[PDB]
Amino acid sequence: HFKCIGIVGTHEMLYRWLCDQGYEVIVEKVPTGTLAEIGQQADLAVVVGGDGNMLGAARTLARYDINVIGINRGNLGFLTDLDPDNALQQLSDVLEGRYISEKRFLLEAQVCQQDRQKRISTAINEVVLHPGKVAHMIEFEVYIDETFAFSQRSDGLIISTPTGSTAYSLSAGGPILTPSLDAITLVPMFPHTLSARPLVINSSSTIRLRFSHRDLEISCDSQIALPIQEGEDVLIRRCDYHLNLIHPKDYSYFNTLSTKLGWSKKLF
Amino acid sequence: HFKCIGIVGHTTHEMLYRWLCDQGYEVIVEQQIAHELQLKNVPTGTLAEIGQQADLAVVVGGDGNMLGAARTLARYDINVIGINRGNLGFLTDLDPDNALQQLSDVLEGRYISEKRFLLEAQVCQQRISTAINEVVLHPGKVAHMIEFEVYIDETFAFSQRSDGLIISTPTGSTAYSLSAGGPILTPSLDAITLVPMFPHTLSARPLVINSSSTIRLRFSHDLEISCDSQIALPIQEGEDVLIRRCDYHLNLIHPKDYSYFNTLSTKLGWSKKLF
Repeated sequence: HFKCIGIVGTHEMLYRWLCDQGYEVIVEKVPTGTLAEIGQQADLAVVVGGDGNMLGAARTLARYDINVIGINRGNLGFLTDLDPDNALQQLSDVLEGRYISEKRFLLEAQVCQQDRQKRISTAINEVVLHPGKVAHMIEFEVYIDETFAFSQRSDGLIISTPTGSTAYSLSAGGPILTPSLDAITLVPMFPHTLSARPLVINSSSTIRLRFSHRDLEISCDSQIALPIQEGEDVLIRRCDYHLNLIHPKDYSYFNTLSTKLGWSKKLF
Repeated sequence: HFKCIGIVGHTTHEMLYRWLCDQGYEVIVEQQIAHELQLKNVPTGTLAEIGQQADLAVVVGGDGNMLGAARTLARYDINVIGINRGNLGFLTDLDPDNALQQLSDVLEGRYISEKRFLLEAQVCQQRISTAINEVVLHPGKVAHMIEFEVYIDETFAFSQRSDGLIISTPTGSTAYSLSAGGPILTPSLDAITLVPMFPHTLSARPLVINSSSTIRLRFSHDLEISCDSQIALPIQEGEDVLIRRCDYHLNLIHPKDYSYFNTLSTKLGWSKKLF
């Protein structure tokens, strides 16, 4: 069972039913808090508003010992299970201890000058290396676990988690990775080498990107881009914390995947 | 220190045998290849006997020969090293023009150990094969469409109309799967990939799952399963196919200077250092 529930992001209805059930509730006219304070104080965070603000919530809430469940606003998401009409019924089951866990790992991207960290961001979806101004070709060397792997001339590079594999990565031709796979995918953006193909590596591996000495940036989950100045390199690795995501007992990842991508669900 | 060395895989064979014997090793040669090379006064054993008793098997003749050997050798506590046909392989590390020098280093204990998992296919009536690269579901008639349901860890996932389905290990991901548009998986990853073969659904994409997951294929009441380079095996009406990771792994050993990414980039023509 859970003690303290946070509501983050029906919004009026949720608070009232939870109070009536005996739970301490903290919300973003009444205990209130910042997202990080809710992460700190609550055992369960209910996020309102589909995959969109769940993404923003996720990066902070991943830092805490807190379970996270999302209530979408009508249509299926990968991170948001509850439909508003069935919300209370399912949330009731979850509160009784009846739920599925789906830990989602995150990426940490550092811009480094030798050993000095200059900039840092995190991503639940992807990190994208790209030029300052788009469609212009760039060159980079990829090192995996500090060993030279290959170089590339391209529009850039997408490094995606399993969570991110159905997002931008998928639109760039990447493979789908099941949500808890211990893997990271590197997906080139329009490579000059026609034999280039997405590469899937162990999520325990580190990726170092190096650049010519003579305007590059990285974007993490489409947050504001981090500049990469001359002589700097990028280090990407798995974060040492994950998003504790939970789902109702009738959750089926493959049902969600097939439904969102328009795959056949026909039986003979 | 290895004591008993098997030579497996169907002129390089003879050089190896003579050299290893000169070095004082107990050498045994796979029975079929000894007879095929028409060898004289050379001791032989079955591939299984070699797998269960030798410390090391040296596989001659490139990646193709390694596939056949590996399905038996994987079952056992034996180290396995391969000699390529000249050009690099993904499974065979040794250059036949420098095999004696390279193997010498390995025999002195300079090597890195790596485990490769295999797939097991079961044809279920509520028959088995294994594969180190891939299991391919397809019809008897090439370029004919088939329909099938896919379950992953027994949960219904999707149906497909296509020419078939490739289920590949990380080892197989550079093989048939790659030609079919699949991703490259680093050889040690605990993952398998499902790659559709010309699916009618244009949003179908390669899917990568945990190697601890099972896959079940269900059909309408001429379907076949092909594992690596083995003959196609018929699926009778009413039968489902179940695919899972084998309980045993190939104990591959590599020269100390082995670099997966160097082999990958060389074989696929990817660019090397720039700066």
